[PDB]
Amino acid sequence: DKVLKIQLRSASATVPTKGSATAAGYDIYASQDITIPAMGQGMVSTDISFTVPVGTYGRIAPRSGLAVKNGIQTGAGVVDRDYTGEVKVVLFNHSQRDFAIKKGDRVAQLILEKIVDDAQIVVVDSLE
Amino acid sequence: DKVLKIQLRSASATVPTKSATAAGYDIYASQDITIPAMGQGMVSTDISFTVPVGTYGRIAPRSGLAVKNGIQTGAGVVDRDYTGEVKVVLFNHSQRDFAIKKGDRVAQLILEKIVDDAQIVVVDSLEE
Amino acid sequence: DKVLKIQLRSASATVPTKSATAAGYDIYASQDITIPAMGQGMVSTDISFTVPVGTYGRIAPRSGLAVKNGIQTGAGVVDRDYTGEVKVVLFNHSQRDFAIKKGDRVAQLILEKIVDDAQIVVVDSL
Ligand SMILES: [Cl-]
Ligand SMILES: [Cl-]
Ligand code: NA
Ligand code: NA
Repeated sequence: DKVLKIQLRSASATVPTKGSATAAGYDIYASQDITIPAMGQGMVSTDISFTVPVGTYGRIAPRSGLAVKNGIQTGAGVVDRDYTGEVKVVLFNHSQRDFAIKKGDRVAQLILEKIVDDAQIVVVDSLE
Repeated sequence: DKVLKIQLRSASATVPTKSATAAGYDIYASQDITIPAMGQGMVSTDISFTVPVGTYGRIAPRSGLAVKNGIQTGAGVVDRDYTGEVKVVLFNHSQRDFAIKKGDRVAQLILEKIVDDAQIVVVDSLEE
Repeated sequence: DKVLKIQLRSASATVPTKSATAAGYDIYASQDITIPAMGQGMVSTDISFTVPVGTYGRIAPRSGLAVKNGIQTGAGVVDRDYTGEVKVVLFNHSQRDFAIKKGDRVAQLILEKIVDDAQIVVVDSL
């Protein structure tokens, strides 16, 4: 009903952690150093895979401090429950300053967003 | 009641499609458009829809376009009572204009579960 | 009955507003601020809130501002346990500075349902 499975794909990967007991997400960590160019984008390696619980998808959502201080926003971010490859992190840098990331830094958070994933499509002439 | 209602405004629209376990339904451009490099545009879809009770319709980014073309969705909160055309706002963070053709996939629709009837109460102290 | 508890930290603050089938609650600036072209800024709201059990508060964009001002919301993950002032991170992707006056609607709060009590298992194979 709600188990979060992690595959650690190299020794460089870190298991996602909660920052508080009641935090929405799990911190996601870089497994390789990378720079996110100013007004640019990059893709951060994590060397992890996961299966989110039934009735969810995994949202790769931004860390607030990196937003406020470094101009960091996450891109992409919809991890399907069926998805089984390495979860990498798209970052946009909306600042004037390159953003240096080291192996071991928290770069994003994972939120298990509850969804309706079994809707019946009904095509209709008009809406209410 | 977990029915997604779809209204097609043109033979140029495509009914959204979903993998039974994917989080999202594909959203297709109904008309050509280029998103300028370091800029934005609004993609026509010629569809309207009503999401299931208990959700809203989140217009979320396609992962491929994020990585390949620096494309992020903007706006993207579709209320359950919205009956107009769902137009897709796209930011292009890359250095290349992103050319979109009719029938191209440009976003995905996630039926996000929400609390949409919380009572708003004003209190002295959250801490209490 | 589920409850969103709001604290008005000053007389400049506005209780958020929500139609019954709308997804979000409007969030208002409590102070003037300009968001620079191709830049970002932090909007003061002078409110704090506690979202219902099973949710976090997502600070999400207004659609009309996205379209006409290039405004995207940044950060926006407000944990249920957060009791500080909720400031709104705005990215301006347009070539015009965006002017915000106290009392302007700048964002929306959605009470996103989530699994906040999942247990991590580690596997060789997904
Ligand atoms: Cl800067
Ligand atoms: Cl580029
Ligand atoms: Na579901
Ligand atoms: Na906004």
